[PDB]
Amino acid sequence: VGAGATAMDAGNMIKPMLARGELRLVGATTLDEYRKHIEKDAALERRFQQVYVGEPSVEDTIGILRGLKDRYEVHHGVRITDSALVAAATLSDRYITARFLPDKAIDLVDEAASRLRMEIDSRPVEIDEVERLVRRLEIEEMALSKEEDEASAERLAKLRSELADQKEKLAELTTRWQNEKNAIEIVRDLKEQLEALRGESERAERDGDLAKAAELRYGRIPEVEKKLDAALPQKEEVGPDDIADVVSAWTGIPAGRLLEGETAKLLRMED
Amino acid sequence: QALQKYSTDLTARAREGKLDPVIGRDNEIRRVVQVLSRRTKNNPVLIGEPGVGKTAIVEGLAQRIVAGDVPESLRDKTIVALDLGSMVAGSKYRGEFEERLKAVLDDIKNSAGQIITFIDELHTIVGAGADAGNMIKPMLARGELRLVGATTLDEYRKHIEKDAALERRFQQVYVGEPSVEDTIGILRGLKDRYEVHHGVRITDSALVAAATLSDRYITARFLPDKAIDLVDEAASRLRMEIDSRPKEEVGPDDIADVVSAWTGIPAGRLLEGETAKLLRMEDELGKRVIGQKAAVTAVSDAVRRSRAGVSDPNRPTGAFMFLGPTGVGKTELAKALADFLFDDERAMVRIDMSEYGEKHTVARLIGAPPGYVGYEAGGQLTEAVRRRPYTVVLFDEIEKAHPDVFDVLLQVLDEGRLTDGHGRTVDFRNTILILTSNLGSGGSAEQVLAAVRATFKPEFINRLDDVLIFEGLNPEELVRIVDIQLAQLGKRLAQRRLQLQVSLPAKRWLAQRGFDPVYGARPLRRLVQQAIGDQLAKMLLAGQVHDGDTVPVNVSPDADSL
Amino acid sequence: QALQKYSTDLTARAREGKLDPVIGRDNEIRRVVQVLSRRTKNNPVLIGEPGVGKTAIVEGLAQRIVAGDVPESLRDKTIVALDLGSMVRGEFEERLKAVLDDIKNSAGQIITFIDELHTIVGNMIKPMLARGELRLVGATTLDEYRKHIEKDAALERRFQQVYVGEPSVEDTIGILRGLKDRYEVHHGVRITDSALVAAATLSDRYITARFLPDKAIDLVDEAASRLRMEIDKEEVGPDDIADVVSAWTGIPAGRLLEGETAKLLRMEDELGKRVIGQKAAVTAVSDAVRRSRAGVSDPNRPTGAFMFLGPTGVGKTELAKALADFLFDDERAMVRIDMSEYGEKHTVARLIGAPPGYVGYEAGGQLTEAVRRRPYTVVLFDEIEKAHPDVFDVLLQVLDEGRLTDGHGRTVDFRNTILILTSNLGSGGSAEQVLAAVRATFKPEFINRLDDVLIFEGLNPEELVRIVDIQLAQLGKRLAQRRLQLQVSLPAKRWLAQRGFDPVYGARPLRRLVQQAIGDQLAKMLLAGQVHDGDTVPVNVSPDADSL
Amino acid sequence: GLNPEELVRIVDIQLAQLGKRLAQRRLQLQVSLPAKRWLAQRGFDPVYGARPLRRLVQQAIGDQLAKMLLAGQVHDGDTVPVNVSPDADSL
Ligand SMILES: Nc1ncnc2c1ncn2[C@@H]1O[C@H](COP(=O)(O)OP(=O)(O)OP(O)(O)=S)[C@@H](O)[C@H]1O
Ligand SMILES: Nc1ncnc2c1ncn2[C@@H]1O[C@H](COP(=O)(O)OP(=O)(O)OP(O)(O)=S)[C@@H](O)[C@H]1O
Ligand SMILES: Nc1ncnc2c1ncn2[C@@H]1O[C@H](COP(=O)(O)OP(=O)(O)OP(O)(O)=S)[C@@H](O)[C@H]1O
Ligand SMILES: Nc1ncnc2c1ncn2[C@@H]1O[C@H](COP(=O)(O)OP(=O)(O)O)[C@@H](O)[C@H]1O
Repeated sequence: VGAGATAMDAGNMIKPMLARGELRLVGATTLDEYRKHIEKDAALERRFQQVYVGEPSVEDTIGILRGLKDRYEVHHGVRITDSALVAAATLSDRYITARFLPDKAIDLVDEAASRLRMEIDSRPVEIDEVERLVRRLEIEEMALSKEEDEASAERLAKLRSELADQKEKLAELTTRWQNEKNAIEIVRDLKEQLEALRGESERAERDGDLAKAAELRYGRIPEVEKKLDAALPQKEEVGPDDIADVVSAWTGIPAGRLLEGETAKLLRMED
Repeated sequence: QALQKYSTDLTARAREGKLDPVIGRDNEIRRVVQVLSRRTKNNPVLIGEPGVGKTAIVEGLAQRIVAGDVPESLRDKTIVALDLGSMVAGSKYRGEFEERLKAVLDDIKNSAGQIITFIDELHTIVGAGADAGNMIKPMLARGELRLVGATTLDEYRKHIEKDAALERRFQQVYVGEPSVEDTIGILRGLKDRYEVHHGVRITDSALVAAATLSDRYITARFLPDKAIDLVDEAASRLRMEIDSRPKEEVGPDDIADVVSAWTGIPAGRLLEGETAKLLRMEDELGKRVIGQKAAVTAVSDAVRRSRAGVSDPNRPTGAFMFLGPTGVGKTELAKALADFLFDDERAMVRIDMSEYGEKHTVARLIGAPPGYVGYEAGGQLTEAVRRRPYTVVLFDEIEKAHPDVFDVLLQVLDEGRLTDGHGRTVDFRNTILILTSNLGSGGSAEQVLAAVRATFKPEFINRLDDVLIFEGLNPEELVRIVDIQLAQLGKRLAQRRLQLQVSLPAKRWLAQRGFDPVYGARPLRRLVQQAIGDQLAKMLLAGQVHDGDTVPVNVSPDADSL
Repeated sequence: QALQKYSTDLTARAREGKLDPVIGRDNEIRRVVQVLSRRTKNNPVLIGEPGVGKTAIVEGLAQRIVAGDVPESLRDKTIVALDLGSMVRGEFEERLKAVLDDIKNSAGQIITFIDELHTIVGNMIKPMLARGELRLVGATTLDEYRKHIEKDAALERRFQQVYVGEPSVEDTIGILRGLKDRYEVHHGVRITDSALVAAATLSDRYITARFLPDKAIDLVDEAASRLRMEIDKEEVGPDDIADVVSAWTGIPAGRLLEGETAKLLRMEDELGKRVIGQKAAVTAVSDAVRRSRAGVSDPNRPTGAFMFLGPTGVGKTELAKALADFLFDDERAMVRIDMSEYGEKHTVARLIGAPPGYVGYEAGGQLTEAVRRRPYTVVLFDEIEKAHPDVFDVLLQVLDEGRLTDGHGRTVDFRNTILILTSNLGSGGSAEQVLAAVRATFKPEFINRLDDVLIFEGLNPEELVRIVDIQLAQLGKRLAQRRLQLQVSLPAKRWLAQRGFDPVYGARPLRRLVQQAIGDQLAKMLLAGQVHDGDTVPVNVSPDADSL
Repeated sequence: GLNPEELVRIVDIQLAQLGKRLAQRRLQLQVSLPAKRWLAQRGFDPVYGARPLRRLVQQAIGDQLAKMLLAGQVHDGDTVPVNVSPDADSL
């Protein structure tokens, strides 16, 4: 509208060419400004046809995501599960009641993938924060100790307790992480072994070794597969709960899955 | 040479060590990073009430980048402090700000995605128009520039949320204020900077006392800087006391000295002299109120508890309601109290409940709702108490206002809360509410303690403290009452040099006439006036009296004479 | 030093002494140098009325600098002023950029100084300021600062206020007597402490527009210059300044003297110059006002609470109009509020206006909003007998404690006002039943706190000639545009009495009755001829009416 | 409403609050079961709920504690034990 002014002279030089259809001029503008700037100038608005674009539903947002679930999966070196897509397309409509559907859904998936890639970095979350906190309490107890005062006696006696009882949890989280990191050698090593068993069944059938054919098909190979299954799990691709963690960190409504840290608190709420 | 005269380098500034050592807030830095590392629409905006450290997070991110503690795709990005005050400033022509903005954008997008940008107070981005701060909107929603921002709640809502199609390209990071423990941590972290600036020393007890007082007495600003300002103020005052004046470190009571030097609250640890005055209270208050030994002890004990350190910090400093016969000294006791702990009789806030016999007249002490005549003016009582948060509220003769005004005090008491028109909140936590009455009128203590019950409600009588009953005027002590009145009169006779020689029989006849059993000592000041002041006025402008003469009085058989 | 053409220095010219020493106000300097020595929220701002010494304090600090007494942190740091009326649409921001860049590349702590910066603040100095390289010391007034630095600022978090209200009489006297020799060589006449103190007190009391430290110097220098020009008396004195104050305000040098004895002794016919007869009432009221300001009555009471009633048209109001004229120097001061609409129970809230948010709130009450401004009025109360017996409670509260409460929440003060409760009771009784009716109708104890309750004595059938005579002396001024004089004749003048009294509204019509007659009966002669500006215009009493 | 058996725990809670508020001046109390049950025995008049108990705690402990505290002899640190008497309770 106001291309160059000083008294209207510019911005309507294309008003003559529009009518004869010389130029085609496809354009897209928001809805609460088409009646704030253009509609005020109904001499020019007349040359425009409107194509109302309604917001899609969850069923179509799921499809949009399923199609777009490659660019992010590539830009970040991670993988994405379809459960994440569905859970995002549902929670983004249930909770974030301020924006519209095709976008507030994609944002959750994108942030989840970004966080996951940031965790394949040196250390995962919930341990880096504890070690930073331990270093803080250390640098604090070191400089509060040299207090030629008396009011610092009972104030420092608890800081030692807190430092020790957070360092304990640091060491425990460290040990559990080392366990879970050393667990992905066997489960997979067996396969490194299970693949060897598949080569063995190949060669059993090469040599006419029927006796080994089934011993590998119904014995060794499936037995190794069953060994991996052993106990059903109670971190290389996003899941339908990192979405919940993002929707909890933003619009601080808590919507996780009660990750065993507080279910005792809920069952204790009365007392 | 485009973003060289419209921008500095915050990263190089942090490399030169000239920034402050942020302490804590790892959650928000991690959130800002995992937002700034997205694929499209990567622009976080730090939101939160003003003063809580919305820039400190950005300096923290800069320091972390310089130190090298960030993920793989965030190293060596050199965040830039952009500014628009020096782009829209000098331009008087058509299309001149556009060339500068386009030069800046072009210089950004020529280099690779390693010029992460930072506009502070970006509520100054919607103007510049006359089609400005709007051409910059295609680049935003494609991940070309990063544009870390920082804006207050109010300015955000007022300036951006009116432009929805632009607010979409942003992400909010609610930076809530920290608690007392985190504040103590931050203060202990920053201690050394001030300890070096001012050549003094600062004690950890002083830091703790600052972080605790700045939360209980200044309830209009926010913590992470509301606390630091006190430490700075006290360090500066100690420096000035050291210099220019021919046991050199701040203490945990200098902070109380500051936080009492403004806001008027006497918060402290009972420095000397003050304790002598408090111990010497019942008698020091007796020189203005004779009798009522039961009441003075109660108010004195209230003040004693409140200032000694044993009293619920969230409830008023007392909510007494004393009532009794007419003309006994209730309002006068309240005024004498206010004169005791202020030495300013006109520094209390008395409201006359005798006016509020009408229902709707309550609006004077509350305000009016949004959309009505007097809205931006506020409420009388709330305005008077929002400043001077140490007064002595009074409710003269609260028996007239029909039983609806009793439903505002009902929650003024027991919490010290009140909400005016604008939706604000005020604190009555360190005032002394006092509300007289005249129930009874002759009846015994068990005939007036029925009037109280049948007039008010249980939910009300349960709120306020002891219901003091006032005795009747003893027929003897009126001599001392007349003594007080003559002392006040002599004090009025000080511009001249007159004195009085009041005789004992004159004083006796005075205390004898004008104390009728139904109205107490009320018809005494007017009698003193009409029997001394006017008689002297007719006797001074017409000679025969001059300043210096120790005027005596007589007990002539008729009305009193000189 | 590249663009130092919109900036003046304070330490350079201090190295010569072209400034004035600022003895006094040594607290403010310490406060300022303390604020400027912090780490955050430095660079204070001086807040006070105009011509109070804002520039005086900063110059005193500059001189203490050039001498050297402050902490060595602030030592060896100069100051530079700025004038904004030289910068000012556009290019003001360009020159702002130039000067700010100059300060920035100066690479030091060269303090600035920006007078009345409420025209500057905007967003161009905050990125410069929240970095710690420049130090600006500004100044403005209180309400103005409350305007430009509170609504559109968001910057008040980096500005520290400093208050300088006003010096007192004793202080500006010291200021004057310090700043005396400079003029004794500029003109050079002589100076007297009597003249100095007279200037101070008289300016403070009567020049109620400007303020003290510059107001006193203005008058002193003006009188000195006038007495140097007069040689076209080698000293200045109290009269030598009272003459100037009289020439300035309009009030002559006479009344500008002792205001107790020579005033309370003027309660004589100076009233009777406007009122006629009723000398008893004038004497009673004069005694009441004399004894009231003695200095022994209680400090919370109206300056007078008397009432007068009886026959109308005798000049009941005229007494009050002359009374306010003599005391408060104006007859457009009394405020008449009729007690007629106040015959209903609810309408008593009209003269206050109770709630915020109801019909009458912004207009305020009839009584208070006309008293809280001009707290020197003389309130009148017509037909006090018809007012409902609830306003009398308000009146009680007035004349039992000199304060009242409006609806806005304010407190109005009544300790130096005068109440007057007119009426019309006593139509049949002379002095016997009028007092009984006044006792019975009103509450007989409310009357006790009143002063004398005098009744105006009727007009003598002879003593209408005096009122009509003042009337004629007045109307003689009417046709001063053509200098046509007028005639007098006892038959004609007394002819007005028996035909203009009409004893139900005194001499209400006695102005119009005669003015329309004489004026519009001669107005045709004044266009045809028959008169010129020496003619007595002899008007006579024709057989029936007043022709010429 | 409340039962006299339920006010004992309320007394415990009020005393915990008062001790936590006193820990700012590094004091604490040692209350004997005589006084602990005496206070609840003064939780009378089952019409005003449980606020009378709070005003009682104030009137019976806080005034005397302040009176001692600002008159020396109770210098910061050492704890004071409260012990019941025939009618009131002394420190
Ligand atoms: N976590 C923190 N670590 C160190 N200093 C902090 C921290 N939080 C706040 N501060 C200090 O507290 C003050 C806060 O100032 P800023 O955060 O710069 O103001 P702001 O947060 O931008 O608020 P506005 O909107 O600009 S008024 C500064 O002195 C900071 O150094
Ligand atoms: N013990 C006392 N000491 C000093 N003055 C007293 C005492 N008892 C009464 N008076 C005087 O009695 C007069 C009335 O006191 P007020 O307190 O103002 O009346 P009041 O208590 O408000 O009674 P009501 O119900 O409001 S009329 C004042 O002049 C007091 O000085
Ligand atoms: N304590 C003082 N010592 C010496 N001179 C003073 C003192 N106070 C005031 N003055 C003189 O009174 C004059 C006051 O004028 P200004 O300094 O312009 O006033 P201001 O404080 O700047 O406020 P404005 O702008 O005039 S309303 C100065 O010229 C001083 O010479
Ligand atoms: N005593 C008087 N002295 C001078 N003028 C008087 C006197 N009595 C009456 N008047 C004249 O009467 C006019 C109107 O009388 P006024 O007092 O206004 O009426 P009312 O007394 O009924 O209120 C005055 O303007 C004045 O001209």
